[PDB]
Amino acid sequence: QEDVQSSIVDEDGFTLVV
Amino acid sequence: TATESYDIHIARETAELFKSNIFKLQIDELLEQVKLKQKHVLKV
Amino acid sequence: RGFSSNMSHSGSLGGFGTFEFTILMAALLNGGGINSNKILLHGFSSYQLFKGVIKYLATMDLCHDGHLQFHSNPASKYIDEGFQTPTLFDKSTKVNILTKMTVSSYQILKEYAGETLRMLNNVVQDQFSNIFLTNISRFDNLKYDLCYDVQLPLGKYNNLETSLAATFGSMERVKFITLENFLAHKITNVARYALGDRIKYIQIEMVGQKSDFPITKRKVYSNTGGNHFNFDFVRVKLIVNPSECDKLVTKGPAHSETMSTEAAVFKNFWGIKSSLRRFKDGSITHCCVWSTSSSEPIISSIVNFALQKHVSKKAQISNETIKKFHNFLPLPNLPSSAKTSVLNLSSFFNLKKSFDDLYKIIFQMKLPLSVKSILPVGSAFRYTSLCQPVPFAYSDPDFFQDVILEFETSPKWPDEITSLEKAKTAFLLKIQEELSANSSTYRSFFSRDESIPYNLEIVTLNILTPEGYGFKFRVLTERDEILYLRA
Amino acid sequence: LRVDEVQGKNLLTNFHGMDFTTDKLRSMVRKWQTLIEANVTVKTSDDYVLRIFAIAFTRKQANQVKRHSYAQSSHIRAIRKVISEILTKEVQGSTLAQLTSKLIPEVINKEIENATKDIFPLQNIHVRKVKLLKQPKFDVGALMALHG
Amino acid sequence: ESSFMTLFPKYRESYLKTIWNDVTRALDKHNIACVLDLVEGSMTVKTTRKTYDPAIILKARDLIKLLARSVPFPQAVKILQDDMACDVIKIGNFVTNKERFVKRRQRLVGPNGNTLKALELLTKCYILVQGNTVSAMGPFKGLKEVRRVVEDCMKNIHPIYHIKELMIKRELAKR
Amino acid sequence: SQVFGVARIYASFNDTFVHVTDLSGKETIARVTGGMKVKADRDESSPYAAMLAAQDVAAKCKEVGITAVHVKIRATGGTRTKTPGPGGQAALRALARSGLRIGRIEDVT
RNA sequence: UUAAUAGGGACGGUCGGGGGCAUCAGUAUUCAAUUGUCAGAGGUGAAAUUCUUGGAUUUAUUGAAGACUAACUACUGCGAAAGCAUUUGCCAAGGACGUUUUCAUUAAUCAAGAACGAAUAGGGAUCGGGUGGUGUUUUUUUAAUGACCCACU
Repeated sequence: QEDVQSSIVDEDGFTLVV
Repeated sequence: TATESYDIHIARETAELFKSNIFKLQIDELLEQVKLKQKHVLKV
Repeated sequence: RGFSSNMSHSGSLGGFGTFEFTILMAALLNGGGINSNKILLHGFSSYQLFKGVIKYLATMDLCHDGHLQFHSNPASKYIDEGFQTPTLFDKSTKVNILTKMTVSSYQILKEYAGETLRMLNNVVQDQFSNIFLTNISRFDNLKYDLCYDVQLPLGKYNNLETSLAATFGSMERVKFITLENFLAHKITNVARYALGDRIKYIQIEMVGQKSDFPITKRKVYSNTGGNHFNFDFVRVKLIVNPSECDKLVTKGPAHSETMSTEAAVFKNFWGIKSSLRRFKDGSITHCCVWSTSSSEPIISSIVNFALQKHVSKKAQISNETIKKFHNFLPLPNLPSSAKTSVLNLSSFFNLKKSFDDLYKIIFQMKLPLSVKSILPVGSAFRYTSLCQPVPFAYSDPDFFQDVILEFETSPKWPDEITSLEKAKTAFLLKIQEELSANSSTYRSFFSRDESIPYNLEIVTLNILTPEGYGFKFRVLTERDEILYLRA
Repeated sequence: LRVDEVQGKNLLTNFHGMDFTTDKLRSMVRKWQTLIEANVTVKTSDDYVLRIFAIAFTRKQANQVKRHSYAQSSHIRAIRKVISEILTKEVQGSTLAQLTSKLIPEVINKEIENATKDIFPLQNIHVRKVKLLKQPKFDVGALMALHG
Repeated sequence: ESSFMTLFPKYRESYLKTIWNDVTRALDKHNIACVLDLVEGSMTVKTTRKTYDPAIILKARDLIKLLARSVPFPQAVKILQDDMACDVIKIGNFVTNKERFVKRRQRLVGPNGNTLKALELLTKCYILVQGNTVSAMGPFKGLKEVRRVVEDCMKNIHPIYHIKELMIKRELAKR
Repeated sequence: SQVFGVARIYASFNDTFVHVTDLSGKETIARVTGGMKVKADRDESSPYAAMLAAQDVAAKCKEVGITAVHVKIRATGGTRTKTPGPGGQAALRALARSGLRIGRIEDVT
């Protein structure tokens, strides 16, 4: 649970910015 | 007065200038299509 | 539009041509208003002048509610009194210009004047090819709604007192000079009083009429159509009112103590079809009660009885084409379906009533997620199902109607499409548990939906009512488009 | 209710407006809380124009220590705004036959609650009033769709 | 059928918590239903199917409105009688200044509650001023006089014309 | 089961008003008020005269055919005394004792 | 030569029934019209004044007007006071808090004169801000704003 999915969707936002 | 009907005329020309111009070019093209030639007129 | 200066009183479409157009606009350049104000100016463009003519023809009546006064030798003055005839009256020459026009030709001319005026008021789409480059009078089946083929074998003149139901004596030769003028006027009156508000407009056509004949003859001689008069047959062309055409009861005068004039014209006009009825509001009226048909409208029967009663016993009215177009409709397995009119949608209404009986029961069930919407998107809800909805006829593919189902906006919807559609599935399992729990008259099961590519987990809820109809339920959420555009 | 078309001791009627009791709006306004109201005017599918109302009251929670628990007056600028788009997405589609049917189980009030929860939750919220002003035309034929 | 309900502040809460039994005793004499909500802080009276005369629920409304503004209960139970008329006077919407509101409230009650009690002798009424309200029970013309004097006291009209005026009117009725 | 209307008692000061109307409300029936049946000008809102006028209104009600009714009580309100009169109870008591039917009444102050 | 718990200035998230301008909702009152209806209606301690069968009162409908934001509304918040409570938008402005930003005593108090106005140190509560959280909740939605509560200032 949470922390890992927040890391993955954190990487998804990393793809959202650039 | 003349200024009031002048404003009505300019406002109405503003209201119909679009289809007046495009429909006017349609008038030029269609009257270019349906025009009689003069040599047939002298012929009759 | 087939409009010309030719005599429309002979059963043609005309009376108003280019010459009457130029007299009309030339009269508009010398007034035209009610208080003799000028409608058109000499400094206008041809769109402004022509638009003023179409606006005058669309807005100002010259037949019933007014006429136009003008001077050929002084301002044009519109008068609000009509002579029950298309009236365009010169004072200098005392000539009514529109004498060649009939009443229906002027009402149809005003109708095309209003259609054309609305097309000139369109500022989005182009109507140039519509107004000036489209032929509507090439085919009457496109121009008109109905066309009745009327055969009239009238023979000679001395046969007319035996073949015409009316009397063509001296006075009809005085006012109505020919046979075809009193014929078109008479059939126009019988058909106009016969239908009334079931239609909107009508033209009567003498098919096969001629205006040319050689120098070796005195007049046009003919023998075709069973008579020696200048037509083959008579076509009845009809512009149909959609709101009042297929009603069961042709309305007549109200029944009172003393018989009025209109009740004598009514009962004289219908005879055995003239009757009395208490309406729904309790009014006792003279009327006519008819029967609808899925093969033909009532209008053919009214024109048939009116022309075979009041014009000629030898008339042969035929329109089998519209009978074919009604007959190629798939006749649904319903009681009195053959005696059901084409505009009736009562089976769709019964599916709507059974759907609302379903809607009240399902829409008030208790759930962990409250239903946002139960929205029908079926073809039978937009009345386009190719087969009309028959109870218990499940073999048709338009039987199960699709219904959109929406729950409350809640974060209980997962972030993966298979578990999302399986959550919709388990929600439909709770719906089926309540439905089979307490509404066992409604039958139900589950099916797959694989018409959407690569989403094999869509499960539709199929419900069969004791009214004999079936629905498939599908669920739409707000997480859907996020996952699809996400994908 | 609004009276439209009769047939011989058989008179249909149309919706005219939603009303609320006296006592309860005199009852629901408690001391030491925050009163929030809203309205908008909008055109529907057929061009019925209605001014809807919306009233909103704040609740207290479990284990609250203080006695008042008001809002912060910038939440209220947000919550009045948040409600406003929820009102417009509901309306202008599939009029009173479905719209009044949405009003009866107060699904829309729960939809308000589904969005308001991220700011400050609330209590009883109702719409409490609706009115009609701009019905276009009679339309007896579509009025007979509700009739059987 | 009919459901009348009102609220209460939380300092009255313990008192009504102690006497709600006698509330539903004087209330059960008239065959009415009632519930007490703690988390709302409300009292709700509702009619039963076994009621004799329904109109008393209006009185019951006033009665729980009497408990809405902290009226003592043996004084409050007079409203169920026939010859009783009551009045809650809301005095909030007159002055924006809280200072002048204290000036006119303290001016109304007078020093030591004398002048207020004077009204309770001049109108022969029970008057219990609760914050932004003024409680009045008793005769009907007495309620006309109390509402007249209070609604003239929230303005700049000095009440000595009312004490002296009803002082005249009491002695003229003696004669 | 019954025919229904609204009675709409307007209990004001110095007189109390009643007018039993139809369910639409625009059509009134048998209005006659309390001050009519007394000539003293002081007891126009008394409960004793309120019982007399409401008995007469209940008399003319069943004489037409109306058998059941609701009521909407109404004090003066607005900027006024906001409180129902004495005979507003006595109007409601006299018609209920007459034998009419009552259900779900409300306030329109 | 420092950068005062002297003063002043800058920025950030803000805060306010703070001001100026604009827009809008609500019912009430009065008046006019239409409908049902038809001898009384206002008023006082009663008297008296007032209205009325061209129908008074009331009912239901519509328009108009000016006025205001009823419960919540507090020993709360703002303004130097005079004063400031409908939605929404614009326009500057203000303080506090935060700050490892800037000048450097530029300061404090007051006749004359100006404008506006009739003319000692704890206890508890609460407002605004900030910070910490072996904290909760909204979270079957990945996250996360927000509220809540403990503690500090």
